[PDB]
Amino acid sequence: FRTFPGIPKWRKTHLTYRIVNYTPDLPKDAVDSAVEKALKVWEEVTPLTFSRLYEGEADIMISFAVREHGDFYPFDGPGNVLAHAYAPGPGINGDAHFDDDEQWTKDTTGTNLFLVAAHEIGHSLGLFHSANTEALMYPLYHSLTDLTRFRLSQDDINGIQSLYGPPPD
Amino acid sequence: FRTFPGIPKWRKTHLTYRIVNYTPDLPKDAVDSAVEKALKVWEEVTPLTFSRLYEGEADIMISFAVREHGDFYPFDGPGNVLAHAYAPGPGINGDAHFDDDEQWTKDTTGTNLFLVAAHEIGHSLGLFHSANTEALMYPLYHSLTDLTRFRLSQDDINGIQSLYGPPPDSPET
Ligand SMILES: COc1ccc(S(=O)(=O)N2CC(C)(C)CN(S(=O)(=O)c3ccc(OC)cc3)C2C(=O)NO)cc1
Ligand SMILES: [Ca+2]
Ligand SMILES: [Ca+2]
Ligand SMILES: [Ca+2]
Ligand SMILES: [Ca+2]
Ligand SMILES: [Ca+2]
Ligand SMILES: [Ca+2]
Ligand SMILES: [Zn+2]
Ligand SMILES: [Zn+2]
Ligand SMILES: [Zn+2]
Ligand SMILES: [Zn+2]
Repeated sequence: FRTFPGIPKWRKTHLTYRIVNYTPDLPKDAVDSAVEKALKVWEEVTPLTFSRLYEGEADIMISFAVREHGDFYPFDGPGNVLAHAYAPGPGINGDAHFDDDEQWTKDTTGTNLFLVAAHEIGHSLGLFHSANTEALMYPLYHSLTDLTRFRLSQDDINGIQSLYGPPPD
Repeated sequence: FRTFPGIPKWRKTHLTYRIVNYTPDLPKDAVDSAVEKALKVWEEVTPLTFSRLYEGEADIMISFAVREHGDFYPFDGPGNVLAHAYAPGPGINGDAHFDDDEQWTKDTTGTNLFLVAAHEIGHSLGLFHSANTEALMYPLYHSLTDLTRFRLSQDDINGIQSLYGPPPDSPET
């Protein structure tokens, strides 16, 4: 697994999240679930907890964009870059953006929102890419068995635990 | 009645529109419905017709935004600027952006999406801010606790018809 240089990690245990907008591809509720499960998978292996904001600046701001949005790294159209997120920090950091030029799906018939969201939140928490092919942080993300047989690899667990530790309670 | 500097218009009579993303404030078909009705307002008084695209580039790309969102003018936040649209033309021209930091609503409890959208798609069709106080194109979001009976003012109609003219099937007073 890999951790960014000078291991930037959140100082606090509890983090807030906000879903800024919604994609036309899926029902709003499907988006919420994909995100809730994406956060759930990291939450159950570390002492981190999450709560949701509907206004104000949350630590992890989540949105869907196309091409040039509010940053210096515009999206590239359908395929290739599917989404990108920022390492721990104030402001733009921690935030995760998803490319709407992709077809976000509930299953594996387009770009599965769950698989990719879990990976991106990885970035938001301090994790960089892993060289292990079976790890969630391997830049293949949606190219996995999906949650029928999906399971965080011990590599992902080791990587996030090197930053925040295992669950105490 | 006031128009844009240069006076741009659309050469095509039929325009396409697309809802790029959705607001967490309202359910999906509610947003859609406020947009159809905002387009109907201008159709009734001109020979302009509209169609909805679900992919690709439509003339009027409609989206909800917050602060820096990829164009020349960032949204301020929970207040003041509620939305902004671009004059007719290619690219970002003719598009409408709605400040999501506002509480979009189907009624008068927050910021009525229909009311503002009708004002914006005025901009997307070539109208600028009016001087008349009773005109939709006047830049004042009204604190009217009445909205059930909506009508385009005569100077809105006078403005949009000087760019496109009256409907072919409508008799004139
Ligand atoms: C290019 O033509 C435009 C000129 C100014 C603006 S603006 O975004 O700067 N803003 C200027 C002003 C603060 C004077 C009023 N509001 S608004 O958001 O509060 C507004 C929005 C809808 C509305 O519908 C009744 C009335 C006011 C608008 C504006 O004009 N938007 O277009 C937008 C388009
Ligand atoms: Ca942030
Ligand atoms: Ca892409
Ligand atoms: Ca999409
Ligand atoms: Ca356009
Ligand atoms: Ca505002
Ligand atoms: Ca809102
Ligand atoms: Zn981005
Ligand atoms: Zn990645
Ligand atoms: Zn804008
Ligand atoms: Zn205006």
